[PDB]
Amino acid sequence: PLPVSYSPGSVTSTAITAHCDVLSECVAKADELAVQLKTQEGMEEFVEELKTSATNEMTALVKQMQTTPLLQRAGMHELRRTLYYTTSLKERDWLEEKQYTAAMRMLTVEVLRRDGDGVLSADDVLYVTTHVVTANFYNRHLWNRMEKSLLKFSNYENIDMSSVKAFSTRLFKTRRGCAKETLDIRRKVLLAMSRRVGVLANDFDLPSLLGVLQCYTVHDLTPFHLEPLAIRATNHVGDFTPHECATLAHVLRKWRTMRLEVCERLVERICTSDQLTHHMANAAMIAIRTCFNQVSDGGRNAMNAEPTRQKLRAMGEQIGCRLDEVEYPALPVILSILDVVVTLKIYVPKKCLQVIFSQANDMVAIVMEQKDDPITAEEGRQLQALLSHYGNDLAPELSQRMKEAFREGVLPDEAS
Amino acid sequence: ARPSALHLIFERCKLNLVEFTAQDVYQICTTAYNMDTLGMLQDPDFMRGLHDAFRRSDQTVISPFQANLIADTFRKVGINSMPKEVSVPEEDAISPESLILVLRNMNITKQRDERKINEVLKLMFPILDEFSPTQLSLTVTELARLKSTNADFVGKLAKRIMEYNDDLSALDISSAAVSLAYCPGISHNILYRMMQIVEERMGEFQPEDYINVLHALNTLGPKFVNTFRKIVECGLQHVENMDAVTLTNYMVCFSTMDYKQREHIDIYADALVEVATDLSEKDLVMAFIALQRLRLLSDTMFGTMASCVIRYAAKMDPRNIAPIMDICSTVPHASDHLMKVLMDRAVECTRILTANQLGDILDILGLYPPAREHPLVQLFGKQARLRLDLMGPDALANATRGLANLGYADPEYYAQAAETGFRYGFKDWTLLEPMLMGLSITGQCPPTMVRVLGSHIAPMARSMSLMEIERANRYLRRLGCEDDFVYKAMASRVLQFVKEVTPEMPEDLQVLLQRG
Amino acid sequence: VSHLSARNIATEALQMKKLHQERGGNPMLAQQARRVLFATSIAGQNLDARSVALLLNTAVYFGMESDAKLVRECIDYCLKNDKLITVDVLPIVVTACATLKSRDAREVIEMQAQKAARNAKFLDAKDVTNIISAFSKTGINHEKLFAFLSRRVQTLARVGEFEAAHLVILANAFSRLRYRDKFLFGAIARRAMSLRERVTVNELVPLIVAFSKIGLKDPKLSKRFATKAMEYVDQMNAEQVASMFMAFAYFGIRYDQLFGVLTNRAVELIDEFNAQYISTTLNAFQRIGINNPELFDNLAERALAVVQDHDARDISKTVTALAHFGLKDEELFKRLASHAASIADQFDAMGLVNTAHAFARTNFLQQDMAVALSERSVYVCRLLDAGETRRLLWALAKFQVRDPKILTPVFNRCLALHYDFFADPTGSEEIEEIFDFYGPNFCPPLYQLYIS
Amino acid sequence: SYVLKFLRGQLPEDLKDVNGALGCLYGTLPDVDEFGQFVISPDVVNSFHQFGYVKMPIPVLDHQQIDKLADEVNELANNVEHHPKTERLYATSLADLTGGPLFFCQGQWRAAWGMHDLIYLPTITVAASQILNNSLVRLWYDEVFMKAARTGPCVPWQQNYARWQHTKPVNHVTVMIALDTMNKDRGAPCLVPGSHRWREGGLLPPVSYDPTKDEAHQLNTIWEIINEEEGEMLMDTPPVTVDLRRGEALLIHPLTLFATHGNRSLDAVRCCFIHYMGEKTYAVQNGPLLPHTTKFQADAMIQGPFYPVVFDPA
RNA sequence: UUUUUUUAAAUAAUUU
RNA sequence: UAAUAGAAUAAGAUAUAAAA
Repeated sequence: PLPVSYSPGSVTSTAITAHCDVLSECVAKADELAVQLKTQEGMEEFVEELKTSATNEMTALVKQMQTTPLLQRAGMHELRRTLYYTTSLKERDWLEEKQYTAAMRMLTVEVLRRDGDGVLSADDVLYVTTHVVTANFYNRHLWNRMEKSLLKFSNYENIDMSSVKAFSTRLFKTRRGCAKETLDIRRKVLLAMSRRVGVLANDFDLPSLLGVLQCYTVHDLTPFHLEPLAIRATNHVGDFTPHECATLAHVLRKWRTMRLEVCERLVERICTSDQLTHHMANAAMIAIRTCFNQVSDGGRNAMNAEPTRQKLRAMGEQIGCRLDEVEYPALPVILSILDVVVTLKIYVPKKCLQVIFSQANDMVAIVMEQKDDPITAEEGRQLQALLSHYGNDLAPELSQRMKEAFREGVLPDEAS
Repeated sequence: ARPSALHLIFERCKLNLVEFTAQDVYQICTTAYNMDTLGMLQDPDFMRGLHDAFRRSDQTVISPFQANLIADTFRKVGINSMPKEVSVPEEDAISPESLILVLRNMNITKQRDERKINEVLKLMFPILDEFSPTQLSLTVTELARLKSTNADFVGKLAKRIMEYNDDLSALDISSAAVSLAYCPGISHNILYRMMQIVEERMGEFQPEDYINVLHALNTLGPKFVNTFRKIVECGLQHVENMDAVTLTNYMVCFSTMDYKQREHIDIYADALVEVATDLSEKDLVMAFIALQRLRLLSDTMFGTMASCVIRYAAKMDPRNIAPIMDICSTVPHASDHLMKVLMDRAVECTRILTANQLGDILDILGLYPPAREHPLVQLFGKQARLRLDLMGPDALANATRGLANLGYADPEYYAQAAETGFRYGFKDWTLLEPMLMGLSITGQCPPTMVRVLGSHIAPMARSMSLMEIERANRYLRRLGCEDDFVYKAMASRVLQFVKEVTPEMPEDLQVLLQRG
Repeated sequence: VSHLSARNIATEALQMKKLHQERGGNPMLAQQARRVLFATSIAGQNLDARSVALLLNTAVYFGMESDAKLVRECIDYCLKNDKLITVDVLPIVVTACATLKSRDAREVIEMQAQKAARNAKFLDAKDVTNIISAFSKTGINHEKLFAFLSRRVQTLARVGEFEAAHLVILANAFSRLRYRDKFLFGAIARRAMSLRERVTVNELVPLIVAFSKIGLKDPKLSKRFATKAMEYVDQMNAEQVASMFMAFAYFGIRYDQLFGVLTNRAVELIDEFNAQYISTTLNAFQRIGINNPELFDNLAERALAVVQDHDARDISKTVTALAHFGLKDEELFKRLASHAASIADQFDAMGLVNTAHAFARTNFLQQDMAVALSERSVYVCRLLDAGETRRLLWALAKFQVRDPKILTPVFNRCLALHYDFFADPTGSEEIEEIFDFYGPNFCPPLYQLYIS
Repeated sequence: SYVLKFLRGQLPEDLKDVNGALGCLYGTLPDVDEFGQFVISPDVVNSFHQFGYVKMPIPVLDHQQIDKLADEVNELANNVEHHPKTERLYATSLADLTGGPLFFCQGQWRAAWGMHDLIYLPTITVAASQILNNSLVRLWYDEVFMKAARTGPCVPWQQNYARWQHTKPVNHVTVMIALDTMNKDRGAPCLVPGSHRWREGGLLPPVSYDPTKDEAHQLNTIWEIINEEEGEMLMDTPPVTVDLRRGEALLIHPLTLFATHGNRSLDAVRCCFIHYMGEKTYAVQNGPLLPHTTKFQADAMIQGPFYPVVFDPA
């Protein structure tokens, strides 16, 4: 019989199973305490004792993996969970740098040896890549081999549902602080499984249909194979919460799918919210502009161009009337909303205008006074011109303060 | 010859067996650079060991220039060395002095880092008040040397510097003025106020202050011409005794400002050419250029300047051959000797001239009568054929026009030039005429080439004048184009500017009229 | 060479690269440039961004890897001074870092990608083509940058600001990235149609090749390309004839009036055919499906005199094409088998499997090639698909190979991909052949999976 | 085939396929009739054949070349950004991705420029051919040793021919070149005169290697493998340590006892070995002599791309 | 013959 | 003890995929 060494990715159980189970129990207890908060010194004492136990367990495991030939004899799923726990306990700040590197180097060596043997299945490649790039652990040969093997699109065909969702969520959550070098390989994961997700279009939950879409759009990826995923969402509006509708509008705009008929339903669902915020109002205004830009005055339906325009303006005013409940975090939000309303000639009541200008007054005053904390000069010019167009009686303080800001020179330039 | 104790110390230093601090290596390098009695620079196995000692020591003890000097004295021998980069201070190491030292280290040792500049600036802002007046000027100078784009912080620093106008001296005022003028994005209000402050305290200025102010005004531009006025009035009483570099800067500012009061220009030029013999190569070149641009090269002017420049004509820099070559043109004065020496120098350095410089030289010598009977035409033809891959449209047009005007005959070169010009289309008629001129020397070209040439020239016939129409027709007939759309396009323009045919009309035009 | 500063060294390195990649590969210029660039350092001298980028590009082009000093110093400079790398020297840096695969190279490529994404609206005719080609050299998947660049290309091409060379570069750059956009390629085709006579044959063939490779499935432009190419046949070279053969096999539509003239011109220049041209023509004929014995005999005869010129790819393609059509040439097959035995270490992952299967399908067994390919299979087992692994295993079973050191890797690979291994119907017969030889004793788990 | 326009000038994936020598260190190899300049004096040959070792009178490399070679050795052990073409190496101390106080590399002539060029260096290959009775000489393999500062270990007594038992005849020589100045306090080579002719050209039993012990015992383990007569010859001629400059070379017999000291200076120490082998050399077993190399059968002559012929007396 | 866009978006789930 | 700057420039095949 041939000495094959193929172990299932998800029998041949060693002490690694027991060590990982102990780590699982400690992590579960710590998370249970963290949830039980919602006696801080007491819970931090218990966290200290649990992290001491976890550190002792991982020290014993790394000593065993160094001294005796355990990695070759162990299966493959144990390797997967060992990689998971080594890469996860570092983010929780329970491991030191030296021990973390010592474990990861030998895990990488074993994975490289098994790749050389050819046992690495079509799912283990995705798992290892996802759980290595997000930790930003660098090894030249491992990264190059994984990137080269992720271009065999034929292998990645029958991935399970849970594997798809877990990889997508793991890539999605840790996107802010990723180093630049990690970005590109990230994309090569999402497109490896793009066809499977595209075929999997009719099985995703309505909430997930948004998670996958966002995970793809944040990594500036809009593959063709994912086209039905969006279309179903357009046909399933009304099951989304109002806050989700703004994100849906942005996504549909970025997939070249946003049209008038879906825009009407999105605006309607936006207006059904109890109380609006900056996000939904800004998204609604952007959608109204991008749908108003799409009418041709000399096309096939040119004679129908003007009424449609009117309709858009009407559905703008519904949003425009309720513009005082929101709280603007930054000036560009106010400036975008006002540019949209002015250019498209939506009528807005004076009360919301006064609220908008009074809100902007505090921000410009803080910028002027503190001077220690980034309102550019062109944005300030635009705000001044908008206030002048709508009349300076709305906010007399803002005009004088704003002119004085121009006179002194607190506001920097765009070049700087 | 190394005696026993000297040899043993040499061996101990050779084996990296002695721990050396930065101070000791600096002292040894200073001794070596000062005196060469023991042959320190002549033992590679000794300076290699000293370099290994330097790498593994703490270089933060010594000043930045001491580290730069050790690096330079190791580079001179043949060892590639670079002092270590300084880390940004963290936590309580924060202080104005360390934040200035970071910039100074990056300045002297030539290790520019935009990320470290941005980090340092983001941490010096809160304590800007604690800074002393001299530290503000030092920071302004350092940021001006590093070509930082953060003009907002430089403006803030400049405002805080102006607030202490009384404390600062003339040298500090001039340094602040020039360092502000060098920053590109500085707001014009702060610039106006700084030039206003420079406008007063005018009598206190020294020659270094004059040089700094003139440099700043040359950098700024015509918009501050008024201030420059008070400068030329101020120096009207010292003009009979000034440094040659100062008068050269005056001429540069006169040319840049487009000054129009001619009496000051004439007086200053007359004072300059008295002591022009003291100028360096670069300053001599710029005095010549500025005098040319102001229309002041009379006979004695040109004679004196050429006599002064013929000294450096033997070893001219490649970047300085073309400007004086241009100045020798457009003037009705005899410059045969300067031309001959410059052509010889150009021949000497024919393997280091870039594509643009070669094109410029060939263009300038294109119409020169004595330049046809010289080896330069053949040498430059071979060089241009080699360099056709590195030539842009302007360089291609310049070189091809210069070679065609010089009588250089080489069909392969002109065919290759036509192909390279077909790679990127000809935007203008002046960029396309040299190709036709070159191809018409031989008189034959492959039919595909002439077809593409006709396709290119056809749209451009709508705006060219009558002389251009005649020249294009002559070139096309020489090449032998059969395409009718071209001839038709050339015909129409001719009519618009000339109504209908007449017996008086030139025969060629009348033929052009027949759309052959 | 000592009196030359770094700027002159950069200029001369660019000159040497331009002379070598265009006018011949003289093994003298390459070695002189290697020797000169092996003893240069950007240390202690102030240099512009363009000169450093030129030095990095000309060093990397001549074989210098990411371990060399010059490369390390240039990469460090490109990392530290990022705003000095304007949109003029971005393509040089990206092209240089394309083949280097390390941490710093990845970071630099990502930073330049974001910079070109932000300034995609202010580029002109030269910059769009240069940047898109440079980003096509490296393998990157920044879709948003591609969309912005395509939009700018359309806006520029509406007014007519592209030449024939620009069109070829843009078409190849956008086809290499697998960016399927119908409007952009329509605009490029319309710009070429407006150019009319300014596109010659040398600037026409790559256009058709790229337009076929992208695979737009638009039969309106394929016919126009065929009609335009029909007039230019008499001027074509042999390499161009093979290129249009491959291109119009890629298109997939049958144009008999064009194929006949192409065949006549190919027969006319039979003495100028190398092995590469013959392999390309036979692969194109295999793909399109037409069976033309008259040209096939001449191609096989000309392939017999250039046996020593055959590469691994050419041998693989020629043997597979000959085996598909059922052509028997015992001398050519024997010589190709011997040559493949000589260069067995040049086969890639899939070329080896294709060659072995093509040789095994016809009844031609030779120990010289069999042993070499079986031994070489160990280093390419790990880069195989399920169907390719099945084909390799069947070919190996036909060669009667029983060495466990050879059979363990392929059995491991086929066990790791068992689902796709047993879900391909077209190979089902092959499966029943394979276990007819080895039997249930060899790898029992695979047998248990087979029974289910 | 068709090589892309931006990949025309590249080198093969491994430098083994490169026929000849690149011009990196000393330019191009001299002509056929220009190989007589690098001949060595007969007295050096006699000294080698008598002592079992000898030092070349002239340094074989200029100081710039030694600097470049030291840079290559430094880059071969990066341990953060691993060396490209690391998979082209017979063995490495960084296979565990951790390294240590001693870095040893083999078969690096297929990995970096200059190291490949050093093999075809005329001054050493002509001398080695003269030692090998004027025959074609083929590279056996290279080796690089790098010892860290203040903690570098020492390799105890060994015989080179003890590692080459798979090769049938005794026809070899070793050339060792110093990439840094060496002395008894940093990795100096210590050899026993007249030891290559002790056991009738036989191999002494291997020494016992016990790490984590002082250098004195490691170098004193010699009294355990020798017999009484070898002890007397040792007493008459105790082992001699040889000082080497930044470029000096040393020829060693395959059968002479050989050791290197520890490193107690303040910087790492580097040295390089290259083993050269004669034409009339056969194998003993069936299979590859080195990992992933062409396999031989029975008593087959040793050739191929993996053992290139570096010099030919014709 | 022509049809393209401008958010800080953060709610998937698991023992891998 | 140590501080002076100039140039504007384009090469081109990796063995895949459904609708005005």
